Amino acid sequence: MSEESQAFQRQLTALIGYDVTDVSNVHDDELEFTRRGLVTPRMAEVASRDPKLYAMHPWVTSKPLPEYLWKKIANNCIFIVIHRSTTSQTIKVSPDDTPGAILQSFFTKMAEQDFVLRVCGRDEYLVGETPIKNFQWVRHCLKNGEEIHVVLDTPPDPALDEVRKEECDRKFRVKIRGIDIPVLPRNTDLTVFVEANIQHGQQVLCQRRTSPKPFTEEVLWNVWLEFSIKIKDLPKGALLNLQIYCLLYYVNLLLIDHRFLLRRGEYVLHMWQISGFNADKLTSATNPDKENSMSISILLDNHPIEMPNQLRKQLEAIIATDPLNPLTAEDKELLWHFRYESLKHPKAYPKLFSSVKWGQQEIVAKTYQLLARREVWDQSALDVGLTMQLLDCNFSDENVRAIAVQKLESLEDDDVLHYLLQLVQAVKFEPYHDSALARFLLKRGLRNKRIGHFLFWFLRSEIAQSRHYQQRFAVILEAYLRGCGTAMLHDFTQQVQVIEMLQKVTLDIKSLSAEKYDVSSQVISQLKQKLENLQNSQLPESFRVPYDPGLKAGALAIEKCKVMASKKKPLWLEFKCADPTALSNETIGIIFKHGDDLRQDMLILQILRIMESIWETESLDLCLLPYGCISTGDKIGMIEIVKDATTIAKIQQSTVGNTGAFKDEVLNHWLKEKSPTEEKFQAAVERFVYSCAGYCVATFVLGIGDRHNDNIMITETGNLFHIDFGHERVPFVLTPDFLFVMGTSGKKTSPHFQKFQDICVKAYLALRHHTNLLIILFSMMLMTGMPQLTSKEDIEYIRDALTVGKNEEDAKKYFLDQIEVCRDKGWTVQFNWFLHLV
Ligand SMILES: CC(=O)Nc1ccc2c(c1)OCCc1cc(C(=O)N(C)c3ccccc3Cl)sc1-2
Repeated sequence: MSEESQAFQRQLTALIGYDVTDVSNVHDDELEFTRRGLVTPRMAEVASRDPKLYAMHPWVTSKPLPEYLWKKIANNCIFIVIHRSTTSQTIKVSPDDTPGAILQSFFTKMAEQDFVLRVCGRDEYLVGETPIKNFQWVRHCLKNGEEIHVVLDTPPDPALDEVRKEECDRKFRVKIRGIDIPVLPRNTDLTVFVEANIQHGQQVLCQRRTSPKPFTEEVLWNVWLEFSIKIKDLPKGALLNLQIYCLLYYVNLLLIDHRFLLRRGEYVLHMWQISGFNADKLTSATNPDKENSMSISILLDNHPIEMPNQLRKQLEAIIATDPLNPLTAEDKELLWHFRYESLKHPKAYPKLFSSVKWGQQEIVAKTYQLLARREVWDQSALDVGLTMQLLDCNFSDENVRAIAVQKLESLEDDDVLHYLLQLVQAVKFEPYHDSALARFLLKRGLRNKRIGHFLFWFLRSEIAQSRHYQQRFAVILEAYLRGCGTAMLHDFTQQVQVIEMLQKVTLDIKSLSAEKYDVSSQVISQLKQKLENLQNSQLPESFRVPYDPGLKAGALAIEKCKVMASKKKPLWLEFKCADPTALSNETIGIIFKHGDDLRQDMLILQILRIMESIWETESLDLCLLPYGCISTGDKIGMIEIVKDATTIAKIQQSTVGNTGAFKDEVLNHWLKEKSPTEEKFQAAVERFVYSCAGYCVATFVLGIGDRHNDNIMITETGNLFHIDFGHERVPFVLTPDFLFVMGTSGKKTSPHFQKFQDICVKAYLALRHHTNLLIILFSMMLMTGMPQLTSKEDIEYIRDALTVGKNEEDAKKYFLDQIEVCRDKGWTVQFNWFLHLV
């Protein structure tokens, strides 16, 4: 192994944020085994991909152009403006024309083909045999009444993507020797015992406890715990979960390893402490802090492997229930007995597999037999909600999860991007490091630069702040980095250097000030100085914007930089675009913040993006504005600065605003004053109506509707939008001023208001057609992103919000009433936010 390669592993370690060659925290070889196992999948995808399309990563879709976008094209023509150094002729185009085709209606239309079309000021290319209406940039330009500006240039050299070459029927039992913790001191000396559970898909097959003993820094039971389950009956993927009750600490050990061998021998496991139901409780990793943590020693000495009319009605009823409906023992017995009928309803699959007795070898075998004749499933139309249901904490069986991944195989790149964060979060529910899901993400990321970019940041986000999963995600990220190509690698290196520098600055400045005071010139002077120093050497000529990889940021515009006045003291940075072909002088705004887990915001924003695509599948545009947000490290990251935007509170505050008085007409005035004409003003009011509806609906369903005015913004162009998603009542925010813009006051009516209620209802029922998708996303969001959330009651909110079980009439009713409540409450809740502080 050349000294060069060691230097390389060193480089990867600095991009990843973890050393995957570190063996300090392992009790076996699963991780190393996996690093090797992933070599094959990587090399296969790298060698399979087309160098040209890979270099230009065109962003395309197979979905049809929505109705609301055809409206802007009634002439069946689209104008593309090509530029190549001075003047620029604007080619008339047909929504069906191909990039190579408009190149024909050009050269000859003018009068050597080794050239390509690139969006101006972006690393974005319109290539491949795809209709121009199928390009995301084209649809983005239409939805925004913007012109499509392109530049003629030379295709990127695929050479630049070169990848470096690589080179017994007995019952199961376990002995609990004892537990050891360096220092126990809490308050009153209590007693302690160990609870050992055998689980599979978060289902306890068998449970045993030790006798209670006095809780001292070392407790020695030396006791055998014999379980009712036979060794032969242990399903692969089953965990021996060990817990300390006083619940203080937990830890897990996979009973059967990555080689199909029964675990055996002595183990001293460092446990995780509960912070006084969630994915962290399922980890096979042990606490990396060996110095201050509880440990438990154990010994293992135990290689393997026609329906009557009315009953059919019961079965179908069971199948129609929602993902969260509990399955009764009767239900499970039915689903199982009628196994073969059940297998004819893809939607029954999750309910059916939750009906399997996983602690019985014979039954599991019958199950694989069931999966053998999978014809109905394989030919079923892809249902993302259904596929995700089989990837959650409820299924630990490799094969069951594999058919889910099989269905994902059929997703187009545009959809993978929509679900990526949730798939990645779903890797936490995998019992082994090497899994079909992990390999699928690897594969899709290496196949496409955009998915790879995001995959990188999403993995890095978790590696930096999750002790429970950093090891696994690190192995996966490394596998990806070893295949993305030198170009991407150089880019990631730049992005990481930049954010690392800015992290230093952010922290230092937060120190030079109190917690809550204000922002003085001492602190601002210090900022501009520190930045001035970086601009010289430290901060690279350019770098890709992490939440918008097609955008290249150049030098900082130091005169415009500053520290924002908020509890936390985040930086307000602005950069020049490093692309001369850019169509404007507008800088690139980025907010840098330390002290908050931006992962929750990423999660919400991403679900918001999903809600948009769902509404798109229905021909609806609610004008949401899910700005870029990326967790880059522990409690720190970057956020996109939406241009020409203010807080609804700030609009209020600039006018008197003593103690938080509130006037209904302020908003309308602000909008009228920022509009150059009445035309632009009407457009602003309309957009406000649409965006208000979208955020009201989205926010009610996700159960985040009750927000303070300071957490909601609006663009000068009328787009309302929510922010700061980090962790008496009202369902959402629709205050009298919003109402005022709608032409109503004092519980009255109006054309825009009526239009609003219509949009809300259309939006709401449009989501109910996706009820399962939303429910499964909501619960995965809770399990992998929040603290220890009740696997029932917290999650049940969404079932109620989507009013599952009701017909259309009762739903509309429920929401309209919801709209009335905000009205009756007026300014009440908003007003309350100020007093709680006094
Ligand atoms: C002129 C103008 O005020 N521009 C401006 C200010 C703030 C934002 C913005 C534009 O757009 C990007 C969307 C956004 C999201 C934010 C957020 O999540 N949090 C949590 C937050 C809240 C307050 C302060 C800082 C932050 Cl990061 S802040 C913010």
